[PDB]
Amino acid sequence: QLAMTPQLQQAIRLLQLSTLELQQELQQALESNPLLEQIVYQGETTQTLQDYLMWQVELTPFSDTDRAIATSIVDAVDETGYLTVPLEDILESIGDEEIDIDEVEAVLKRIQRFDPVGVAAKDLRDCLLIQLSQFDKTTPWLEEARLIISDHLDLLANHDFRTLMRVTRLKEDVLKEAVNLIQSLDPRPGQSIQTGEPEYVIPDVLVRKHNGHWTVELNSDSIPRLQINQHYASMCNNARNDGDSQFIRSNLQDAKWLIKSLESRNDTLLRVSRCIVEQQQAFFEQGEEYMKPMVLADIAQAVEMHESTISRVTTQKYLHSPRGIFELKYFFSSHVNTEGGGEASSTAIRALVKKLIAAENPAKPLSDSKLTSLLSEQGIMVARRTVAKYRESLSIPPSNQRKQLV
Amino acid sequence: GQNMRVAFMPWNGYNFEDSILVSERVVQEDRFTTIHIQELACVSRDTKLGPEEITADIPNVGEAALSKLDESGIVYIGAEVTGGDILVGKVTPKGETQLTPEEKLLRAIFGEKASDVKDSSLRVPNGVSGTVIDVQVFTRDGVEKDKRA
Amino acid sequence: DLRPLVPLDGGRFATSDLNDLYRRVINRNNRLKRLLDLAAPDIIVRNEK
Amino acid sequence: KSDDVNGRTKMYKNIVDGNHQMEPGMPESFNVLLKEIRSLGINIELED
Amino acid sequence: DLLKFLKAQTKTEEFDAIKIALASPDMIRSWSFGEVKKPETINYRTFKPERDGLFCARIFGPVKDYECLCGKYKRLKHRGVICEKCGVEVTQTKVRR
DNA sequence: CCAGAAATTGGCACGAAAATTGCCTTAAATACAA
DNA sequence: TTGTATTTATAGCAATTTTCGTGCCAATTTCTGG
Ligand SMILES: [Zn+2]
Repeated sequence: QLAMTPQLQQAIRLLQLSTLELQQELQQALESNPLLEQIVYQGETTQTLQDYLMWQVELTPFSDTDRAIATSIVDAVDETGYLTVPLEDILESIGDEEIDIDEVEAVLKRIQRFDPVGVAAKDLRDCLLIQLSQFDKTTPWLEEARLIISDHLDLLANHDFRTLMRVTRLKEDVLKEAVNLIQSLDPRPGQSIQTGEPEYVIPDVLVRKHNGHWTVELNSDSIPRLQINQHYASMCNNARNDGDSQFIRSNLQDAKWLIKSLESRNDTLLRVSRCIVEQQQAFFEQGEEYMKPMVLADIAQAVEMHESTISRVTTQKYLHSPRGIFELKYFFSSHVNTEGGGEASSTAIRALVKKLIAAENPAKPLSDSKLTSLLSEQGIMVARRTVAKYRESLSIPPSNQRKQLV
Repeated sequence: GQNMRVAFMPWNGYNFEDSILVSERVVQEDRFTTIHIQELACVSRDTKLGPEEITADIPNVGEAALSKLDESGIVYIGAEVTGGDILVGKVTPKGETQLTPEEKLLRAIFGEKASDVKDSSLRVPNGVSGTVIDVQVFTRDGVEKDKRA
Repeated sequence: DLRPLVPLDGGRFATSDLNDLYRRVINRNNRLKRLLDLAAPDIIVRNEK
Repeated sequence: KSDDVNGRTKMYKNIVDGNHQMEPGMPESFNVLLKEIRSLGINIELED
Repeated sequence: DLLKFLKAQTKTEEFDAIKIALASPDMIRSWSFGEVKKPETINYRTFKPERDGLFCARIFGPVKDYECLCGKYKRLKHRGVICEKCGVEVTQTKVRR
């Protein structure tokens, strides 16, 4: 019953475009239609980690070959201060056949003692050893920490704390102090010099709370619009040639259709946003843990549209709320059952799991079975495997990898 | 101004061409001591990788540098500060959803809080000193207030 | 690098004067190219030129 | 002292090493001026 | 040879006179490294320069030292290499001046 | 102290639900000529 | 008076692909009692 004319397909395709893509398409269509239109600083030089390293290199008594090797080494240093390439790549980049790996090793060791100490380290173990080598021998637990870092670091990252006792032949009193001394170091020596700027996004729709009720409105700073060029439209009448009149009429028709399509897209987006805000009202008042498990079919029934239209509209569009900026698809989620009769959204379950894990006993972290048992007191009835999946999504290590020395 | 006992005479060239000679008692009595007040501002905004947080947990800095901050990450009233001291502690989130084995090792050894977080705290500019006499907090409506507010 | 952008607080990049002039010239040139390719009436191409 | 990028670094390195000598070089503002004049459709260049 | 490569980028141009004249269209084309076709400057989504824009990296040079735009080549061992995907030379970022 | 038992973890599998994507030139309102 | 050409209005259906929670079970870690 729906006739797919090549322009209805163009109107439908306009729904799923973000603001930037829509602006680019509007510009592209604007440069082809004459009747469409749209309604000293220099800066400062900032010093980064590599600039500091090269400044220290230039003031170090290196030879020409050593200076070239140092330049190659400093080139392959990331923001965190770690060497991103093997020394074989540096040797190849030197391009001279008279230099062995030993000279590169010596130059790298000289560079690793620059400021900050531990920069240009091969890995975490090397950085920790470099940092520990600068401590005076009077440190109470220098030797135990050095042994643990040098020999047994994988089982320290596995939070064993029992096999470590057997291999190192220590006790809890000394092992805890050694672990604290290890944790007192700097995992990222290269972050002392920080450079950059956070990146922001421009929301498409703004929701506020006025006069006790939530108001949703399109963001006027980014809403796209076009306009009819009246100068060329005044020439639509006869201009001593029929072809000019036909051209003007066709271009005016296309421009008017495009303006209508843009207005319809904006209206549809506004209505969908209003429906979404009305459906999820507890979230904007009390944050997460109160999300409702709504789907596309829930929104598609309150606006008398189809599920495909709702799916297309909610793609890559952002909503700004007193809580933050969201993707307008973050409000759609799956659900689990409820003992009292109902549904619980997966976002609320993830928030509850995060809150429960964040307030557990460090000596005995909760397992997935314990989390399931705790959740089965509020009437959620979520499976252990689902809890494990949620925890993995939250990027939280398992129970045996969260215990401390207490 | 102030009433000063003054004599009109040359004194060894120390009043040559509009120069003024001042006794030490004027300095000792603090007759020309003045009070100057300066204001500093720290703004926490909303980014794409989550919002910026004003907090006391700056992972890279040491324990001493956070000694003059309260539980909310704000300097105490009456603290003596100098150049480089932290006034308000703020962290800017950095977000990546992929964990390399090196990043997993770092998270396991030093905790996940140190990762995916930057430092953007407010600090006293070099050559500036004084005493913290007033702190004011402005919060957007709908945002939870901290203890200081 | 001789005509840099203005990076300010809030992520705004704005624009410079030379960049604005170049953008206007490029937009006019592209519109003129498209109109010449489409064989538009002379009354419009003269105004575009 | 002002706008010779290599000259500043070389002078600083020589001063730290106790050698009070300089390699003058070319100011960068002159290159900026040359580029700006070339952007006006005028061919200005150094020769020999 | 990296030593000669590093020594050849700090050389001083030798001259004794300044010449001025009119610019031919062929001279202007020989000056350029590419043609600007679009009025975009920054993508505003990846915060990287848009292709064929006023800040394009294929025309004016890399935005980072010895790195192409997509990231296939990243270090000094690939200096002078033109990436086949993005067309950005692997060289210093000062060539944009 | 040892070792078996008990508990924990996550890759793979499964059916249903949910989300995504291609479609190709129609019918009805309305102004105007005969 | 009406038959006919010109302008609006038309953003759903129906396959097809992806994600969901959750069970199965082998591998790995912790525990207990002789
Ligand atoms: Zn590339």
